[PDB]
Order: sequence, then structure tokens, then C-alpha cells
Amino acid sequence: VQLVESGGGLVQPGGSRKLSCSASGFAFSSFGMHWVRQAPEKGLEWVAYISSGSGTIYYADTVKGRFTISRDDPKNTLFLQMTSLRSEDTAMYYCVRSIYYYGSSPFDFWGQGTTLTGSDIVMTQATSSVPVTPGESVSISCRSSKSLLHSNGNTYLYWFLQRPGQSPQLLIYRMSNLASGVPDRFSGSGSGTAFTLTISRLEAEDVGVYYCMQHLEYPLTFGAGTKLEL
Amino acid sequence: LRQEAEQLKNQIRDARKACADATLSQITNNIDPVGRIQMRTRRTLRGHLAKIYAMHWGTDSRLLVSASQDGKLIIWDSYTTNKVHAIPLRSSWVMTCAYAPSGNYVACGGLDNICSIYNLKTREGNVRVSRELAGHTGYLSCCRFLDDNQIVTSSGDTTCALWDIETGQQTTTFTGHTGDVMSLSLAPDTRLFVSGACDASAKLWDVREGMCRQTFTGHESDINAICFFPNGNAFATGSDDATCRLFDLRADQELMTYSHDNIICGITSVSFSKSGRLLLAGYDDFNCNVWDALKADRAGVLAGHDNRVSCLGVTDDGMAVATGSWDSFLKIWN
Amino acid sequence: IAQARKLVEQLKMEANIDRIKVSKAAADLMAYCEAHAKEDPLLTPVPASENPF
Amino acid sequence: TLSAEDKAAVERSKMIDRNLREDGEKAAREVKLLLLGAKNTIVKQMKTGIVETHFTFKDLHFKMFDVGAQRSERKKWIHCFEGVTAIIFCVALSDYDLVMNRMHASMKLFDSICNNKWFTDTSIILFLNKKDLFEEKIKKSPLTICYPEYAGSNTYEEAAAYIQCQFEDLNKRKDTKEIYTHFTCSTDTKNVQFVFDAVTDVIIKNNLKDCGLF
Amino acid sequence: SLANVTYITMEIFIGLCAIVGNVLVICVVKLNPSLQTTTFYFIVSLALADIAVGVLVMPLAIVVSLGITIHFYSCLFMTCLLLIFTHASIMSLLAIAVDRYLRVKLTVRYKRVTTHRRIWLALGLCWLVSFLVGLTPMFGWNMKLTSEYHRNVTFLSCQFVSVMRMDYMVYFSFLTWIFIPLVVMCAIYLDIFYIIRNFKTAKSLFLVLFLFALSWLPLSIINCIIYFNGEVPQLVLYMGILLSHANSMMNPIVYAYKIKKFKETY
Ligand SMILES: Nc1ncnc2c1ncn2[C@@H]1O[C@H](CO)[C@@H](O)[C@H]1O
Repeated sequence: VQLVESGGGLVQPGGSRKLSCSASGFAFSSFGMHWVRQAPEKGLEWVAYISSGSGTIYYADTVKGRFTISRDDPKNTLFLQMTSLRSEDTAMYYCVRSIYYYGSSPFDFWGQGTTLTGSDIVMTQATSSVPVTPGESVSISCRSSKSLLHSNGNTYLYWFLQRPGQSPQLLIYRMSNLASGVPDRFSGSGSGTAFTLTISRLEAEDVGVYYCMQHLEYPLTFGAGTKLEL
Repeated sequence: LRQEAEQLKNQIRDARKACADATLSQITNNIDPVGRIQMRTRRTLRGHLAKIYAMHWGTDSRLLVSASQDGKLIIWDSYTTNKVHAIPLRSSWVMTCAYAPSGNYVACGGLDNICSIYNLKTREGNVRVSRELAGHTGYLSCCRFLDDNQIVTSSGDTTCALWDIETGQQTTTFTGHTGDVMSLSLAPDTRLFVSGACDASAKLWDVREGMCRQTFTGHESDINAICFFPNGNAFATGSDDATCRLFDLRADQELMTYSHDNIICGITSVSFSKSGRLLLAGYDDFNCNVWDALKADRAGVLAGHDNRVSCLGVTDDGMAVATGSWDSFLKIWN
Repeated sequence: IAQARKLVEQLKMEANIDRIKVSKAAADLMAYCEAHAKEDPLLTPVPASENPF
Repeated sequence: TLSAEDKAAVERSKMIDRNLREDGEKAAREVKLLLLGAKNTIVKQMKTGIVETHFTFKDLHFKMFDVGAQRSERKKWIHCFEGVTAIIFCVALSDYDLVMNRMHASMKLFDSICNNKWFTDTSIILFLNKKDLFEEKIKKSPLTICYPEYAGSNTYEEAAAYIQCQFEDLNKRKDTKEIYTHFTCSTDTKNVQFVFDAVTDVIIKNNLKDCGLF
Repeated sequence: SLANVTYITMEIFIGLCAIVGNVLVICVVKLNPSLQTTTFYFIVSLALADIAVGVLVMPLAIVVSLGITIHFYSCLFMTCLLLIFTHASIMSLLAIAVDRYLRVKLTVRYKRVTTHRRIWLALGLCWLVSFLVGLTPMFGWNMKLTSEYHRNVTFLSCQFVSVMRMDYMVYFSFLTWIFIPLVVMCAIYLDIFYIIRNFKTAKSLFLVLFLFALSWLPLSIINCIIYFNGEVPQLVLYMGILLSHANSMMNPIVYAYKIKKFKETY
């Protein structure tokens, strides 16, 4: 299972460039796909989304109209068409796969990432940077504006780990749940408004930036970023 | 030779005759009836196109798996009437299905004499076969998961077997039946199990050492279904003579006979409720009678199916019961 | 001749087991349903607030 | 209403439903023929557990379920084949002198199949196999060893036609089903031609009973 | 108006006999996925055309009976909807008759040649044709071509004989879409009778054709009398209109109920 994003590089503001990624190792037609943009030294930004079978397509409000996203299931290639580029769109673009059923774990895999040179729920991080010595249990706080508790009974908050130099990794996909491939030291608890992630042991692989994301309603908004230092 | 076995048949009989001092009716004649149970269809699952032959619930009492004769294994989200998975089958002749206690695996089998294990939680996102078991010579009738590593199966060659998923070969063979074995039921402590066969006799087996402990008779026709009590000390059998009977693993004899004069057709599936007060039996007169298991009274009729009821099962928390039938409809009753 | 080796000692191992009286044996079946009568939703109809169906 | 993930879960369930109906018309387009009768001679020239053979002929896909390997009780799985088009039944003709009589065991099997609840509407194709070896056996031994009420000449044409009339005499509810009787030829390929001609008449009646005409 | 009163009331009861059965049919197809096949597609197209009679035709058929003073183009458009959906019921009956004709002429190939894609194309084609036959007088075939007096008159009274051309009813309504389908439907049913033999099945084909003829032929000869300078009474002119809408209430009785698959569900 891997995602290799092609395209990217130097481009004029008047120019237009096409971004595509190569999907392999999984049943690509059954997975919905995302594009997530990471600005330099800023938080993660959601761009677009296609459901399975190209049924429903959603866009971010800042890039709506200028951006076109499409997929080709026999080709196993996901395309992003960018027709108008500003000086704000210079950033790293990641591709995310996600499947949605009962007990599913969406946003479970992230691409390597290529470089390019009003009524939304706002996610804020209370601490910019907490230097933590290893072995000391800490809690990372994520604060939301609107309550994420839904009528069917599960709160839609996702925890991500940005290791320095690599792609983001999903740790916790919903509250009181843990993703596969993640050790048992990661544990999360939730409430109506305030959400926290409680880790117990610290190692060299646990340092990085932690982003909380919501999936209650489009557009998806990420957290500011809680950096950890050694 | 045969004369030594014949005299000890009476040695079973007279000890059983002295064991029965009273009946279940003489104990429970002084309790209140449960009342006329009226319960309606809450969800109807319409995805299938052929006869439903087997249905098993999940451990979380929300997901269920249904097996049908068009070659499709469909996992249903019974809360929202959704299709979580649709598993195409190599052989369309399927008579049994199972759900793992961990929820990661499902089983199926039938006239192909092959039990297939499908993995549900694989990285690739599509349901694929994990282990193919093929050691039997008779048609598969019922399979029940013990855990992710061992499964017990029932076959039509008068044998039951205990398997191992990792090695792929059976470790224990349960022999002694003379008729075709039609059903299985696992105990709540998962240490021992029963099996109903076509010799009008059901025998209790041990999983560890693999020997038959007790033998229960009384039916005049072949048995199609079996299910333990929630206590684990008792079980019930459903046969083709329009008669359900209740056994005790300690008393080793008949206790109650659930039959009516106007019922002629056979019984396909029998299950208990959470408390064991209600026995639910699927008959072949297009409906499903609810039997009060301590009073031998039909306390409710489930009559919403066009064709005969082939499979039914009650949730672990007792919240709902799903009934399968040959008219391609699963109906969740509550 | 195969039933002399297997069927002879199989039934006598079923013979020499202990059995309790069926008045006591069916009393445990009666007492189990009374202990769990409050926790069975199929006997008493629960209100629709906690009912998922 | 629904959340952002419940809308995609219902959309996933709708995508499965368009694949179930796609496979449903794929399976209903092909024709299913149950293969009973004690069998192996007819399948080698046209081409444990249940063995199904898939083949096509004149843009029609046939499948033949050979259940001869099932040594269990037939009553517990004969209701699984009620949605078939025609039961292909094979009778040997050279076993009338061989012995319980081997010829009389076929009529006991034929009586149970035609009187089933699940095979009332379903037609039955009858194959009389080994017609060449019966011609030598009828000259050396009469057919009266099986039937004490045998009448007529002992020639091959009269003896073969005498066996056929009792086989159709065992049929009940003659208005519903029609028994098609054929004599197998090992050298020629006309046996698979008779199957295609017989199955054409059944599916015409099946198409006419869907609309309500016939 | 001792006769007009009994007409209006009977139009609703027949009218609501029609709309209950056809809505029932559409649900039965959607409840049973075994019934979602080729055979039942054509029954859905006949049911939807008869629903449009119940919700559009039945209110508008009363409006022109009272003669309310309305605009000329408003009264012609109201009578344009009386011909879109009644002719859609007739074209749906021809589509079923050609569907049954392919069953006895194609044999084995029927499930292979006829594809699910092709059924919508042909059903849609028939529906499209029906829409245009009901929208012919508004594009230059209005009554104003006969006399110059009618062009100056605006805000007249809405009478069907005053707005709709007697010509169009006899040669384009009757001879192309009532006479040519009837001679074809007679030829299809006669050809099925000769291939089913090579009294229970003979009455099945004759009854279907008898109700079509009884519903549309008494009205069609009323248009021939008025065009040939005759006079008709309105006691039988109202009964012709009733019979012309009675075809919608008998469509689930004669087509859906005789299907043995439906016969179990209902
Ligand atoms: N001669 C007529 N007079 C009045 N209305 C008519 C006449 N012929 C047809 N119609 C109307 O047209 C409909 C079908 O074309 C009839 O149901 C009726 O409402």
C-alpha cells in the first residue's frame, strides 16, 4: 500500500498545472479519496473529496470553482486539476484514502506528498509548543467551537501525528478508538466541547506535531498544531 | 455380542425411570403465564434474491451475516438498514454461516463439503478468503466459531469435527452418530457442545478430549435444529414431527414437549431468548411460533413471511430477533 | 464385529455418570429465568428512547 | 438527518445494490439443469461434493449439477434445486437382466422425483442410456423376466417402446410438466441437441407465464 | 344542467379507482427486487401514464365541462394536457403487446437481445412521441386557421369543441394513433394464437383487446359524426369521455393481476 503523487514544481501565477497520484496495493475503487494541503510552517488544509464511484464531490470554499478533482478507477490514478494559482497555493499536497462503513477507520493512510512552488468549525490548539522529557505522561488539548457529538452517538474527531520529515499518520480515528499499527500508549478521551489525547510513554518516534481534525460536516478543518520538542 | 449391549439399554432406562420423580409441568403449573406476545417487524432487509438458508448475529448485536443460494454473503448493518459487505461465494450451494466472536472472520459452507473462512479486517479493504477447510465427505450443516483460531463444524457424513484455522487441518473428530448431523450449538462457557442428527438422537460432546458424554433420545423423526439454554445446563431440539423437546444435561431425560394438534409441518430453526423464558421455533407453515419454554404454550406468532422460515437468531443482549426465509427477506422483529 | 470393539464400552461409560433428580434439575431452569426476567427485552417492551428499533 | 460519514455509508450501500442486481440478471440469464439418476456417460461426450459443469451452446450458457457423489440422504438437499429448469434423468437399459433388480431401482427413483412438492412445475428430461447394448441383450433374454405382464413381440423396437410407456405412466399432474424421452447415441452429438430443443420449449412457457398468457 | 352534474361526480370515482391501483403497483415493484426485471418494466410505464391521468387529466377534464371564461391560449394548453397522457396510456399498451410478441418470436435470444438499457430507450421513445401528439395545436394547428373571426376573439369560453380542431381528431388522433395501433394489436394477438397451438388461453388474449376497443372506439366515432355535419346528444357524449378514462382504472386489473408473481404479493 503506497501513494506516490506525481507532478509539481515551478509555475507562474498565470499558469495552470495538473496534479495526479498513483494508487497501488489496495482496492482503489472502494476507497474514497482526499487531497490535503500543508502550507509551509502552517497547519493542514483540506481541499477536496470524491466518494466511491464518483457519486458526491465536495470542495473547499477557498478553492471552489478554480479546482477540479477526478478519478479513474480502471487506471487506479486520482487526478487534481488546478486552473488558477495564487501565491497562497504554494504548499505541499497530500493524498488521503478513506472508506466509510460501520466500524470503519477513515483517513488511515496518507500519501508521500508533492511540493508546488463563515460557518466552518474552527479547531484551535491551546499550546503552540510543549517540550516534554521522555517518560512523562502528557495531555494534548484540542478545543472546538461546535459540539461534535452526533445523534447516532459517536463524536467525529481524528488525531494525526506529523513526524518531522515524513507523512502524517493516523493515531486515533474516533474517541475511545485506536487505529491499527499504533501502540497502546496512545489513548484519547472526549467531551461535548473539549477533547484531549492522553499519552503515557514517550520515545524518539513520538516527537512531532499533533493535529486534531473533525469529520462532522464539510469542510474539514485541522488543528493549529501542537509541537513537541526533546 | 449384541445381547450384552441390549441388557444395558434397560440399565439406562430404569435408572432414567427412577430419576424422573416429577415433570416440568408439575413444577411450573403454579406460575403466571408470560402473556400473548405481540411483536412487529422493525426492519426488513431486501437485498437478497434467492432463499435464505442461514443467519448469524454478531457479538455487538448490530451486525449480522446472511447466507443465500445466489452465491452472496452479505453483512448487514441492522440499525440503519445498510450493507457493510457483500462477499461473492465460490459455490452457490450454502447451508450454513457463522460470525466470529472478535468480528474479524465469517464462515460459510454447504453442498461443496468445503468450509471457507473470510477475513473482514484486512489492510486492502476487500473481504478475501483466509483459510479453506476441506476434510469432510458430507454436506456442511452448521459451523460455530470458538475463537479466531478454532472452529467446530457439522457435516452430513455422521461426523462432527474440530478444526484449527492456522494449520488448516482438523485436530479432533467426533464419531458415533448414525444419521446425518444437521445442527450445532456452542455452550456459553465454550467447553462442550451438542449436535442434532437424523437418527432421532442428539449427543453431547466434549471439545478437549473429544468423546461423547451423554446421548438423548425421544424424537420419532429427524432433528433439524439445536440450541443451548442461556444457562448452559440445558438445550432444545426441533424435529420434523412438529414437536420441540427440552433436555437437561444433568437430568439426562425429557422435560417438556412443545407440540400442538394443528401443527403438522416440520421445524427448521430453534433459538432461545436472553433469559431463556422464550423459545422461538421456525416452522414450515410460512410463520414462526414463539414457545414459552417453561409452560409449553404458544405465546406469540410471527406470521410476516411469504415462504417457509429457514433460519432465525436472537441477539446477545436480547434486543431483537432476525428471521430468514425462502422469500429472500430478512425481517428484524422486536 | 466392529461394534464389539467400540459400541460395547462406549455406552457403559455413559451409564456410570451421576444424575440429579429432575425436580431439582428443572428448578434451576425455573430459577434462571426468574433471575433474568428484568433483563430480557423480549418479555417486557422497553420504551422507545433506548430502543434502537 | 445524517452525519458526514453516514451519508457515505448509505452511498456505499447503494453502490452494492447496483452490483447485486447486475449479478442477479447475470445468474437468471443462464439455465440450470439438475442431473439425477445413476450419468457419467452423458457428461464426458457433451463437454467429492457437488460437481457442476459450465458450458455454452448456441449462445446459451448451461450448467449441470451432478449430485451423484452425494452419498447422504437426498431429502435434505433436494429442495435446494427447486429453482431449476429441467431435471436430466439417466436410465440404463442393459441392467434389466442384472440384479434387488437394477432396472426396478430406477422406477423407484423416478417415482420419488416426479411426486416431489418442489418439482411439480419443473419439467423432466428422460434419457434412456446404453440403447446399443440393450439390442443384443433382448435377443438372448426376454424382457418378461422383469415384467410378468409383458406382451407383444420381443423385437428391439417393441421392447424399447414398451419400457417408455410405463415411465410416462408414473407421471402425475400431466398438465403441469411434460416428460421428454430420448435414446442416447454415443457416436453422435445429437444428445446435446435434444437438450437445447427441450429447454427452448420450457423457457418459452416460462416467458409466457411471466406476462400471464401461458 | 341535470346531466352535467352526474358526469362530474362519476369522473372522480372512476378517477380515484384509477389512482389507487397504479400507485400500489409502483410500490410492489420497489418492495420486491425479484420483480425488478424486464417483464415488470413495461407495467411501470403503463402505471406512471395512468397516474398522470389521475392527477392532471381528472382535474382538467372538469374545467372544460363548465365553460369558464379564460384566455384562448390558457384553454388550449389545458386541453393539450388531456392528450399528452391519455395517448401515453395507449402507447404503453402497444409497448406491452410488442413485448409479449418478442417472447414467442425470438425464443432463447429474448433475454440476450433485449437489454435493460434498450427498455428505457424504447419506453422513453413512446413517452416522447406521446408528449408531441398532445402539443400539436399550439404550434400552428389551432382552431384560428378555420375562420378569421376567431383570431379577433380573446378571453372566450373554454369548450373542447370550440378550441380543438375537429380535423385533428379524425385524421391524426384516430387514424394514426388509434386505428394503426388497433390493427397492429389485432395482428399481434392473432399471431400469438397461431404459435401457442403449434378456451382458457383464448379468452386471455380476447379480453385484453376487448377493453381497449370498448374504451376508445365509441368516442372515436362521435368525432366522425360531428365532422360529417351530424349532431350528437350530450347524454352519450359524456359517456364517451367516461369510457375514454376507464382504460386507466382497468389497467392493473387486466395486466398486473393476471401475473402470477404479482398475484402472490398483493
Ligand atoms: N368530442 C369531444 N368532446 C369533448 N371532449 C373530447 C372529445 N373528444 C375527446 N375529448 C377529450 O379528449 C380526451 C382524450 O383525447 C377525452 O377523455 C376527452 O376529455
